[PDB]
Amino acid sequence: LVIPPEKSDRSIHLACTAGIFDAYVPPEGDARISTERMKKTMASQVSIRRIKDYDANFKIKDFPEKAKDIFIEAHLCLNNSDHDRLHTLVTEHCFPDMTWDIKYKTVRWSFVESLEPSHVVQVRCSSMMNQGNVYGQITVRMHTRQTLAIYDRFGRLMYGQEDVPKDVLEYVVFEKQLTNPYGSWRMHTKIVPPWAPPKQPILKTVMIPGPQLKPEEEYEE
Amino acid sequence: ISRKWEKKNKIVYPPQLPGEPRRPAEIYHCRRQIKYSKDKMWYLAKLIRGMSIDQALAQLEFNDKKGAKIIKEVLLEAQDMAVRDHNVEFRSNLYIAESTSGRGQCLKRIRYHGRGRFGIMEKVYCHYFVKLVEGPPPPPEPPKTAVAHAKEYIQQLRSRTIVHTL
Amino acid sequence: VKKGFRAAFRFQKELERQRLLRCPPPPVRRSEKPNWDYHAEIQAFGHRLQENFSLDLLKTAFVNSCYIKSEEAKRQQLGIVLLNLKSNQELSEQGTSFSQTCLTQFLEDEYPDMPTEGIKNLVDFLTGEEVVCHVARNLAVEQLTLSEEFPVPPAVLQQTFFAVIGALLQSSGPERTALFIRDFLITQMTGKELFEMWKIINPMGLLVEELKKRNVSAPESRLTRQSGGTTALPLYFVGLYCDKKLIAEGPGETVLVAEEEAARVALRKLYGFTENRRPWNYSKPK
Amino acid sequence: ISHGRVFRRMGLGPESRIHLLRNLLTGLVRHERIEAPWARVDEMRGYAEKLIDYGKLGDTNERAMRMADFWLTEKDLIPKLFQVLAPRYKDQTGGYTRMLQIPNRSLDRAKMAVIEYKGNCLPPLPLPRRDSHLTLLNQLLQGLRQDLRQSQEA
Amino acid sequence: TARGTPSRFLASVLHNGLGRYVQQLQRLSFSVSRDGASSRGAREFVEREVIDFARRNPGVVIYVNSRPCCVPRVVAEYLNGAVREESIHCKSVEEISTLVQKLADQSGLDVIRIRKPFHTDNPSIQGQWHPFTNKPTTFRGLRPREVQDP
Amino acid sequence: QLSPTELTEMRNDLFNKEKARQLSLTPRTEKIEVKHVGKTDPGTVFVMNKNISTPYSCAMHLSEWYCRKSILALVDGQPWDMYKPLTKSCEIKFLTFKDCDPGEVNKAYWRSCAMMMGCVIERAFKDEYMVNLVRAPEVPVISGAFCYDVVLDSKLDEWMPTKENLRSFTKDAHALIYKDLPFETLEVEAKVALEIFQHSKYKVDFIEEKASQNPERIVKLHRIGDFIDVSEGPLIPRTSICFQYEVSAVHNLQPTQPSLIRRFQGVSLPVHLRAHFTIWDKLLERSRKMVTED
Amino acid sequence: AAPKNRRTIEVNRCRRRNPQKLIKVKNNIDVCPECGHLKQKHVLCAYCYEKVCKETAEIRRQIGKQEGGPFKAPTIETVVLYTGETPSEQDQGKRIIERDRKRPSWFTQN
Amino acid sequence: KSGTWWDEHLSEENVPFIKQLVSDEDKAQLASKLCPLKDEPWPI
Ligand SMILES: [Mg+2]
Ligand SMILES: [Mg+2]
Ligand SMILES: [Zn+2]
Repeated sequence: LVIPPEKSDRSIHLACTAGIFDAYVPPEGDARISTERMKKTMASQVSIRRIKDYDANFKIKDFPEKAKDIFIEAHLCLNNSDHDRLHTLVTEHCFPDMTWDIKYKTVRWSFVESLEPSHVVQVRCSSMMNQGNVYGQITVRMHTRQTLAIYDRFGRLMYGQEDVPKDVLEYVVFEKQLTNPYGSWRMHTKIVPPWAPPKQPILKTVMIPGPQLKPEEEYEE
Repeated sequence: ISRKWEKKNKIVYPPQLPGEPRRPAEIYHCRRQIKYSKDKMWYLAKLIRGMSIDQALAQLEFNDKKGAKIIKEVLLEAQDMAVRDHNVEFRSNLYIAESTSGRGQCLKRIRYHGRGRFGIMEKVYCHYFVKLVEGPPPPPEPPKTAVAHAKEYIQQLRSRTIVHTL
Repeated sequence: VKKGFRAAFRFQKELERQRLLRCPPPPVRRSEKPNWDYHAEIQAFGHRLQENFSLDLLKTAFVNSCYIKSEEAKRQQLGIVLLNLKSNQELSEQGTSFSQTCLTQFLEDEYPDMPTEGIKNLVDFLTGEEVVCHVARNLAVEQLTLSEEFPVPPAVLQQTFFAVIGALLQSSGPERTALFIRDFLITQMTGKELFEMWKIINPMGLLVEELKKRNVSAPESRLTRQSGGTTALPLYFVGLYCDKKLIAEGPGETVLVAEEEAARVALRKLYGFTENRRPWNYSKPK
Repeated sequence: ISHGRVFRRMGLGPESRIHLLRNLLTGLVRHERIEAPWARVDEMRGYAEKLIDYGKLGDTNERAMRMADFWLTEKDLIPKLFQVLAPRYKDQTGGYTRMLQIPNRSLDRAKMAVIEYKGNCLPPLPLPRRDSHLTLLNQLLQGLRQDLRQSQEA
Repeated sequence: TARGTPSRFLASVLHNGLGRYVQQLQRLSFSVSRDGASSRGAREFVEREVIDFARRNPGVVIYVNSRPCCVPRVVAEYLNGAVREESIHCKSVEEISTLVQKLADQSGLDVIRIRKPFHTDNPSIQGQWHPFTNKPTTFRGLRPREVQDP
Repeated sequence: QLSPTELTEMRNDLFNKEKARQLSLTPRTEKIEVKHVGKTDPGTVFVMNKNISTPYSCAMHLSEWYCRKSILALVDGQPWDMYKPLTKSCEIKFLTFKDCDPGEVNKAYWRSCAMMMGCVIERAFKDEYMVNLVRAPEVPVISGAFCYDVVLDSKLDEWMPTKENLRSFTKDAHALIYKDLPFETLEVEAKVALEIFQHSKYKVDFIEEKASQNPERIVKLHRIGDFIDVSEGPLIPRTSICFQYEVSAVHNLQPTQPSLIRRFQGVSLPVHLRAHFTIWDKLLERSRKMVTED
Repeated sequence: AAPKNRRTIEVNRCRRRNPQKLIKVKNNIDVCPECGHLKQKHVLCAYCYEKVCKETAEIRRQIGKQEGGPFKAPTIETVVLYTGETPSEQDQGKRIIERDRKRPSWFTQN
Repeated sequence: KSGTWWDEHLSEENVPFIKQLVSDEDKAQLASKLCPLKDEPWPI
């Protein structure tokens, strides 16, 4: 399945990339705050220009408000499994990660408040004409309070709590297809900082099995 | 053919209420087109009904029938699937709720007889179905005691009316 | 594949019957189903009962508080006063009181020897949820009842039924209402025994007190008949004797059971609830 | 009726039975541990015990040599019997072999047994071991034993 | 047959007729096609018969619904909750009148086997028979071959 | 003072109250990592819930065989009840009656059988007579019988139990076994234990001794059904482990001048080590002899 | 002799589901203390026995290399020596089969 | 629930001891009955 038939004039039309062009590493201790700066900004300004080229009426100031709307509405589709609307809000790279693990689970998610306004941390563009397509990725930082309660196939509470809101600091990356006349801005992926605090524990206990040794084999620590 | 047994692990129940009793997990697994007789397979499926997952596995490991190895193979992958994909906490906290065999798609072959005569030989296949329910195995029914019979007999005497009159 | 359409259609109808039987649909209010005109249904309700109800009062009798509070919640949710709907609380109280006093008068006149405790228990049974709900359901009261929840809760149904009695009381008066209570509540005693409606404990103790009130000697228990004494199916007839005169006799599977049953038989004779007592007179009052 | 019939009916008859048993015994002397159907190992175990007694007579005993020549189809094993196996059991009067039941054979579910000459150089079989003397039951009996011995000396 | 079908005892709805008689038929729902030939007799019944039938039975709410249908039907509902659907396909106006009048007189109970052609809650007025009803008593209630004062 | 029935209701309420308190200390569902160090299933790690998950829950993750055969747990080299919640990330091993050295398991079963005797003795005498529980002396298993020192009413100072009476106690013990009651454990501070056992003088003195031994003055409490007592160490999971159980003899300890302490004695074997009728009778005979703890 | 009538499923169920025909539950299954796998009380553990056989096979292949042909059985005793060990005083005069692995713990030197 | 026999759980040391113990009691029991007439016999 990796490649379609050979020597075929028709090719697969991809609408997104598989990864981030230049991964934005957030400064350590950014949660606490809740020369190189110019160099990164200049790279953003250059890339912003090629974004305003294809779409003249683009405003960086308006995006963080739009980014929040896309983010909230995308997560609300998970509550009612509105996959048809979700594809318009997220890319093909994000859609599997969001829905695959909850196919037979009930997700109750809600947006409570936004602690800090969203800030466009980085803006970058792809290499011109990868295969005739140019993409624009805008990394955004979100600090908001959310509530999540996941239930299993049998309606039993599996993760989180349904009424206790907790703080979330996550840098959502968006991506748009500039060349496409009908392309739009769509949640592309998420940056997980290495210093990010560990997620809340699950409810059930788990056992990690040891090595399954054949008779000839012997157990070595 | 029908493949309804595999679609029963896709039923998503609504979230339970705070005061409702915790619903036991139910796992449906089956193996299709086993080269073995359903009549012979029934005895092995009959053996482990109502048993705990660990007791059923022990009984099948020391059985000499060919179906025992196949059923043990099905029970193990069902046990793994229960904890991995169905949110079962303890792998040992499972019991055989249902276990039965079904007829598969079979093939016909010629069996030769003397005097130029023949018979039609069937190459038999079967299915095996198992349902695993979370929780301890339900206790067996205590033998009906003498007190129960005497109570039942007097009950029938007391429900006895004058028939064919006012 | 065979030509034709009729056989397929006929089979589709049966496939829908079996599908429905396997998965019976949740019950819904008769008002939500087709062929329903509330105003027409209200008028027929009175005509069936041969009662000249006031359509204004009768409609209010069916309105319950739960239906009003929920109706307002839906209005607020839709962002939509014109809902000044009067509940049946007032009518229910009037009907409930009248029914209890009316039933107490009917029962006191019929059985003058029953004490107040007995008559109260009979009135409580006749006006209870089980008896009232049974009568209300079989008179189309549930179909006309406006409630928040379906099936109508038993307490709500009982409240609505007595509201209808209150509406009749204002419309036609006490005499006309007394007949309604006689025809639909008093009838519920037709074949039922005294102690099937009035649940008592220790009948012998109650009997001893009654005979003291009547200045009669305490009853002496004696074995009148006996069969199968040593078997698993004995028969005992225990007779209660006052001054060496039989007042009651009762059978039982044991001497204790037979003795207690004899006391109940003695109580039934004392109060006038014997199985062979004069039946209730339902003839038109002269 | 088979009252008092101590020998089994195997192979293609009386001769084939001896040849079947002889092949098992020859393999046992070479390898010192073999696995075979339980009934066949049980029948051969008697011969394996008596072979050592003939080996103890010595290689100069003409009767012992003829017996060994018949029962050992591989002639390199006859020196082993007289010079390796028989000296090893010089200080024993019996119990030269141990026979244990192993899981049923995979193909035909035949009851299986492993037999070996004691004192071999091979990895030891997982012999069945009795419960430790330190268990609850064994400690209660040890006290009972101690008590009785104390009462007898008094 | 009786063994292959259910049965019940003769009974009434809320002791009907004891204090007063209440007609059990509560609602009638007709479905008559405007143009269907099978509904010819049902159309003729709605023009002259249904109006006079309603005057006589003011406790029955009749719902006439004219809609395209190949099989006209009448649905009768009773106070006890029973629902009966009766076809009037190709029936004459006289046949329909007879059917509608039959529905008006029925109680709504299941039309199944009735075990007894009578019912009563007080079958006995003098005391139901028991083995001692006609037996004489004996002095001191002594049993047969029983020595007294031993 | 409180009636006997009310005394249990008070003690159970205090026991239940302290249990609920310790559970609230747990912050949500903290996770501990328990590594399996047994010979079999080597390297198995259990990610369990702190202060809720017990060793029995770890056995449930493995197989039913662990649950049935495991009588006691060895947590970081220390014997640990199967139903005692684990408090930290640690190493865990499971002990059975048939281990090469089941000395610790023998003591646990040996202590538990004595506690079951105390339960029946307290509830066996008529309400008229007063039964005062003293202690469960630690006697070696090789002694032949487990003993439990009890002080009876002054009225029963010349009374010695009859054979039918001894059989009456045994039938009560077997009723406790048939009920299959778990051994619930609670490690509480001396202050909490002293409040539960205030009415009993012997327990107060006994509680004080155990608290003094440990720097933190925490005492181990155990409950079966409605009977609460103080123990010397970890116990077995359930009373259904016992199969053969009989109280053999009641001895009057000397000196009798201060108080007449009556030493009730019994012998028992679990299901896993049940003995033959003939062998069992020989054990009953030796159990009837007086044992002198050393 | 042929069947005079067809046998009903009701009759056949009584024959097939008779307790004699059913599989009996085994009460002699226990856990192996050494490995933890299941075993029967009177039968050796399958897992442990296989482990012993695998080592026995390895040693036998080494014996073959030393013998280097058929009809070459030794006239002296044999001792298996693993890496890091040398012949003892009692191992003198015995053929030494060297195994290129560490001595298994269950295999005790003698 | 698994069946058991007399020396199932006995160790190597206890099997000889139990055999000797029960054997001696049998012999002692038989020897104690060798004088029937001195042990309150029934009327002859
Ligand atoms: Mg031919
Ligand atoms: Mg043969
Ligand atoms: Zn093993």
